[PDB]
Amino acid sequence: RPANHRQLTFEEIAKSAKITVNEVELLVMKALSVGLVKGSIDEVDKRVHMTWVQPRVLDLQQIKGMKDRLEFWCTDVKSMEMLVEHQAHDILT
Amino acid sequence: KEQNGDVKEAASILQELQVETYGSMEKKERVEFILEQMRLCLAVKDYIRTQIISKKINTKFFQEENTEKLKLKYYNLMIQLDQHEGSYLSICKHYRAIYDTPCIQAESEKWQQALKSVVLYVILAPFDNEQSDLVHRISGDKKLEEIPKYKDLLKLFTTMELMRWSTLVEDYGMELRKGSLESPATDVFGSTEEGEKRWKDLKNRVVEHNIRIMAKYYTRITMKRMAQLLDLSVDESEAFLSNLVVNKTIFAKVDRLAGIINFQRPKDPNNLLNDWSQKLNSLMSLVNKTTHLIAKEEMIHNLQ
Amino acid sequence: SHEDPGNVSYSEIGGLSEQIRELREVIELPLTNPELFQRVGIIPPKGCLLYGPPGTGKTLLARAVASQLDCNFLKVVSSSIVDKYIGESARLIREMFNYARDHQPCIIFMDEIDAIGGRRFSEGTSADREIQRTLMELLNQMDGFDTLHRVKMIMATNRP
Amino acid sequence: LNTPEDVQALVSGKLALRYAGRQTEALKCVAQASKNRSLADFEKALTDYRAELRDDPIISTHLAKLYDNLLEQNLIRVIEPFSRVQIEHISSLIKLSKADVERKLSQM
Amino acid sequence: LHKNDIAINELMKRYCPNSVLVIIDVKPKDLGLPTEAYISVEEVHDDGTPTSKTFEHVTSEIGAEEAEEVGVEHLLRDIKDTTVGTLSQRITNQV
Amino acid sequence: DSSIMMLTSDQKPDVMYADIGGMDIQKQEVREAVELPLTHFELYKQIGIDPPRGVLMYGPPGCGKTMLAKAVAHHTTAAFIRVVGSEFVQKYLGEGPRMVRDVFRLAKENAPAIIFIDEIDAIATKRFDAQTGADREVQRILLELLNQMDGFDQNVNVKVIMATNRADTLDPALLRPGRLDRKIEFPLPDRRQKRLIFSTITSKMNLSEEVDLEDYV
Repeated sequence: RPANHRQLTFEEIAKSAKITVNEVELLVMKALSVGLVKGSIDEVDKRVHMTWVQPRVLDLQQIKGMKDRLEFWCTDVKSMEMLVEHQAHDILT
Repeated sequence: KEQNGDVKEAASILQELQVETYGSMEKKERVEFILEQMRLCLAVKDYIRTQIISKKINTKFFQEENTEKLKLKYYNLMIQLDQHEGSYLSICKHYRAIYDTPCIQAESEKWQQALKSVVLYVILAPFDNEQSDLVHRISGDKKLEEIPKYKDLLKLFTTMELMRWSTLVEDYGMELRKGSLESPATDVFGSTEEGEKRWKDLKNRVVEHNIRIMAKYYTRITMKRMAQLLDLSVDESEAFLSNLVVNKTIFAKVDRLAGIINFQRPKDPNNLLNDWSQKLNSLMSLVNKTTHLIAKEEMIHNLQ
Repeated sequence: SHEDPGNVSYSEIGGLSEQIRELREVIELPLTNPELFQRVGIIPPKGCLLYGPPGTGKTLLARAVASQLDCNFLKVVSSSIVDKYIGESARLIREMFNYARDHQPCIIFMDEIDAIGGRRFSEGTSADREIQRTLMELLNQMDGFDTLHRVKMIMATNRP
Repeated sequence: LNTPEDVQALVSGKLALRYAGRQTEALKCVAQASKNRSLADFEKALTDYRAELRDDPIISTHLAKLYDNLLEQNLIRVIEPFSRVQIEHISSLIKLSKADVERKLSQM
Repeated sequence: LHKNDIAINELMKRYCPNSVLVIIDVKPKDLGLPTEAYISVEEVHDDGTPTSKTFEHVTSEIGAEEAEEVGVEHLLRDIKDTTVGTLSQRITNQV
Repeated sequence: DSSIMMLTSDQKPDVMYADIGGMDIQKQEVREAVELPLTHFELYKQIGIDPPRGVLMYGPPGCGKTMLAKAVAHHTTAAFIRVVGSEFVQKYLGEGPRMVRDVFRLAKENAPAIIFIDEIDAIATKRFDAQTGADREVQRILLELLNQMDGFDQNVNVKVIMATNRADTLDPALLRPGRLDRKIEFPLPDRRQKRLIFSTITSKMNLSEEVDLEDYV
C-alpha cells in the first residue's frame, strides 16, 4: 500500500488475512513476537503501526518508486542544497 | 519411640541438640540423627521452629563428599525438611539438589519424578534472572522433552502463546492423572494448601505475563477488552490490576471515563531521539550506502 | 606473617579443658554464624589474654585449636611495631589489618604484647607512652572505631 | 513515639493495672487504632471519648497521625490510580469514608 | 580491478591469511576519502563453481601518530581548525 | 592530609545524636559551640559576641566524652577532621606547631575545619630529651600550644576541643577565659538517664517481652 496511511483500519486485515474482525489482536501481537516488524499497534481502534520490513520488488523492475521518490529526492535535496549555497553564497566570504 | 514422640519429647531433644555438637569428632551420626528433630519440628506445625532449627542445621558445612553416596541419599531427607518452608527461590536450589540422588541412579521412576519435580517449578519461581537461565538449564535434559508438558512449559516461556488459560489448565490438570508419578503434581497442583496458592500463582503468572509482554505491546487500548483478554473478568480487574500496580515496577496509565488506557513512556519529555534515530541511525546508514554501494558497484562491475 | 608453623596435633602438650571449647566459641562459632550475635548486634568475642606461667600459658598451648581451624593464623610478636621512624608503628598497624582481612574471619594473634630486646623500667624516664599510644592505636584498628567482618582478636602474654 | 507494641506492653504493666480506668481505655483504643493505622477506628474511638479527649490539649498529635498517615496513604493512592481507577479519581478513592472525607487532600 | 587481482590474492593469502590489498589513486581530487582496503573470503556463489575468491570490501579509514606532520603542515600554512559555523560544515553539506 | 584527610572520606563514627542519653547539658552546649555557629552566624554578628574558642570537656572516662565527640563527627556539617593527640607525633618537640600549620592552612584550604583532638597527650611525646626531667620540655610544648592558641584569627573558623581527665601536664594558663573557656564535667551515672540509655541500648537487642529494666533503674 502506497504509504502515508500507516495508522489505519482493520477490515482490510480481516479481509486479506482470511481472519475475522475479532482475531486481529492475536494476529498483530504474534506477528510482533515473530520479528519481521516491530511497531507497537494502536490497539484501541485496531490501528496498525509498523516498522522495518522485507521487500518484494516495486514497479516491475522498480521504475516508479525509484524515479518519483529517489530522483525526486535527489533533485529535492540537491537543488535545495544549491539553495543552501544560494543563501550561503558568500557567508564563507 | 515410646509414643512416637510429641512436642515435649521434641522439647527434650531441642535442648539435647545444642550440647551434643562439639565434644568428639563426628561427621555423619549427627546428620542421620539430625533428620529426626527436623521431621519432629515439621510436625510441631510451627515452621519458624523449623527455621530456628534450620539456623541450627545450616551452620554445619562440608556436607558433600560423604562416601558411598551416603548423604547424597540423605538429600531426599534434607529436601523433605526444606519442602514446605522454602519459598519460590529456595525451591530452585531445592529442586536442583533433588537431582543429586537420581544423578547416579538412572532409575526410570525416581529419576523420572526427578524430571517432573525439576520441570514443574520454573513457573513457580518469580520473574527474575534465575528464571532466565534456569529455562536454559532445564534445556539440557534428555528424556524430559519426551514429556509433552515440557514442550508446553517451554512454550510458556517466550511470549507464552497468547492463549486461553483453561487450555493450559487442561494440559496441566492431566498431570495429576498422569502415571504413577503424582507427587510433583501434588506439590504444585494437588495441594489444598500452598499448591492452591500455586494455582493462583499460575493465575498471577498469566495475568502478569500479559502485563510483561503487552506492556511492550501497548500504544492505546480499551479497558474492558483488556480485562476480558487477560483470561479473566471485567470488574474483577479492579483487584486484578491493583495487584499489578502494587507490583509498582511498570509505569502505566489508565482512564476510566473513556476506557482508553495505555502503558507507555512518560509522555515524550525528550523529543531528540526521533531526530537522532532518523538522521544519525538511518541517514548515516544512508551515507554508508555510498561507502558500500560503491562496493556493490564494484561487486557488479567485477562482471561489468 | 607466613613463617607461622602449626602443631602436629590439637594436643601438642595437653590440658585442653577450657581451651578447646572457649577458644572454639571465641573464634569459630560466630564466624560460622554472625546472626546469633546480631540478635544482640555486637562484634565477636573481643579476645582473651593467655596469661599465667611463662610457657604453659604463654607461647606453648596457644596453637591447639589453631592447628584444627586453619583460617587466618598469622603471628605478631609485637617487636615489629616498635619501629625506626616511630610513626611507622601505626602505619604497620594498618599494614597488619589491611593485609589480614582477606582470609575473611581473621585471627589477630599477638604473643608478647610489649616486646623489645631486654627488660623494662617504670613510670619515670623513657619506659613510657610508646606502649600506651601504640597500644591505643592497636585497639583503634582492632575494635572500637575501625574493624570489619568477624575478625577475632587473640591476645596472649604475661610479660609486659 | 510510634512504638505501639510497648504501649500495649505497658498498659499491661503492673502499676497501669494498679491504677486502671477509662482514660487508659481511651489510650488503649487509640493505641490499637494507631497499631493498625485504621483511620476509621481512630476517628471513631476518638469521638467516642471526647470528655477524656479534651485532657490532651494536643489533638494535633492525633490529627497529625491522621494527616501524617494520610500523606503516605494518598501516596499509595496516587500511584494506584494508573492501573484501574474509579468514579472520580480525585474524590473517592480514599477508602470510601462517606463521600466527602476530603477538603484534606485538596487542602494539601 | 582485473583478473590478475585474484592471482596476487592467491599468493597474498599464503603470507597472511586475512590479507588486504590497497587500491590507490595517484591524484585524489576527490570528495574525498583516501585509498581502498579489501577482504578476501570465499562465499563461493549460488553457482556451484570451484572456489570463488571474490574480493569483499573492508571499510577503510585513517588514523594518526605523534610527530609526523612537522614540516609538511608547516609548509602548507593554510591550516584553519576553528572556523566551524561558516565554512567547515557547509563544505560537508555540499559534499 | 589529616589522619587521612578531612573527615577520612567515608567514616561516619556511627554514634547517633539520638544515641546520646539525655545529655541536655552536654548536647546543648556542644551544639552551641560547634554545631550552631556554622549555621546561625548572623546572630553572633547581630549581638557581637565573638563566639567561644573551644569547649574543655572532662570527667569520668566513659560518661560520653569520646562518644559525644564522635557523635558530633557523625552529625557534622563543616569540614571535620578527626585527630588523636599523639597517634602521629614524630619526636618533634613542637610538632604541635606543624599540627596547627595543618589546622590553619587546611581549615582555610577547606571550609572552616572543625578539629577535635582526642586523647590529649600531644605535649608529652616519648623522646623527651632535655636537661631536667622534661620540666622545660612539657612546659615548652605547653607554652608553645598557648602561643598557637592566642592568635588564630578569632576569625579562623576552627573548633578545637580537648577531652581528658588530666590537667596536670596541661598548663593552668589554658584555663584563662579566652582559650578553653567552656567548663563541662559529665555526670557519672544519674537517674533517668539510666531510663534513657537503658532504653537506647535496647534498640537492637530484642527484649524478651517482660524482662524489664526499671528494676535496674
